[PDB]
Amino acid sequence: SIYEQYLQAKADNPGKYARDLATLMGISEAELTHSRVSHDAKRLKGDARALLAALEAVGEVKAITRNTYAVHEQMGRYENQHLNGHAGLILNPRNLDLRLFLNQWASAFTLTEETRHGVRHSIQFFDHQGDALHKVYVTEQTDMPAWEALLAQFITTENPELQLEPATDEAVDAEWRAMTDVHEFFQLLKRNNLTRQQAFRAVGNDLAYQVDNSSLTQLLNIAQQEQNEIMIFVGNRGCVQIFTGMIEKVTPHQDWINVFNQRFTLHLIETTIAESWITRKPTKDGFVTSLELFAADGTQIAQLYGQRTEGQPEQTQWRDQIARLNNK
Ligand code: HEM
Repeated sequence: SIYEQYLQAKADNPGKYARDLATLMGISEAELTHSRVSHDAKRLKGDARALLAALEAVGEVKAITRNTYAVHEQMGRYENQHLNGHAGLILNPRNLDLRLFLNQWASAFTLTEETRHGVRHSIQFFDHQGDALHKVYVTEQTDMPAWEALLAQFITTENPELQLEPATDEAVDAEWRAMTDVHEFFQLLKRNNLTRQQAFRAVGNDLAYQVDNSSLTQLLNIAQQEQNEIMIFVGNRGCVQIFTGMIEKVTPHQDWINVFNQRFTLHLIETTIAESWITRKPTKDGFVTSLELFAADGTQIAQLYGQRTEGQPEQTQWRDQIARLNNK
């Protein structure tokens, strides 16, 4: 059925990934994946936490989190998990470091597909809107018997239909200044019913200011030359993946900017950066500064920070690097 369209669409669009085909087909990626069940996909029990916890057993994998404009690929292990809440963590600085908003995790599937590049095995998680949250791919280092055993436990014969779904500047400013830690920002936005960009515009320019759209490239190239550790956050509504480390290679390619490290890859569509902001948020160890990028539709494409550990102030080198960017 819809599977038949997918096959045709795929035939007709070889350089497009599932996410792109789904859009072409007028449907969510989750709905597309649901249609592939019995063909090259199987439905898994929709228990994010159980699946996540179980992944600790498989060892090395390739984790992918993305939004429309950026893709973050990290090699690592689902260890050091802390999921007893809506805000979950997989805490591995410099390796697989995830921040999870578990209330957004709706469905899960497993695929074994033939691609233009070979056979890939994965587990894919989708949100309530049917968008991809997170993907886990098998690698040469994955513990296969453990992966196979996890699937045996989580695969379900049933494939139920998916239940998809759809004031003052001065005060905002004072609330932002009153924060004691960055993590309080989400509640800040929630209580004033604001988007990140809307809050940025409301507050003082010392707290949030615009820089040129070329700022990302400038920053990545500066970090690559200086070899200071930085952090790159790429996320979506239910998941944020964080790279921490030195930038080994940055390479632009047409509309893209890429970071190629041994165990991390960033693919970002530079040309979609519509607004670039520098923001500063308070913490017990002082202010922390980040570069935040947004697409025309308001999507946060990515965000950068300098490496930091609790009880240490913001990196000086980072602060100096940000200082070299051009306003406007
Ligand atoms: C408790 C262990 C955690 C550690 C050690 C940690 C570490 C960090 C660090 C170093 C930063 C950069 C800002 C700074 O230097 O302070 C940051 C920001 C951030 N964290 Fe955490 N984090 C933790 C928990 C969480 C959790 C549970 C979530 C969500 C589930 C989360 C989501 C984020 C987000 C989205 C940012 C960017 C903040 C912004 O500027 O909007 N973190 N974290």
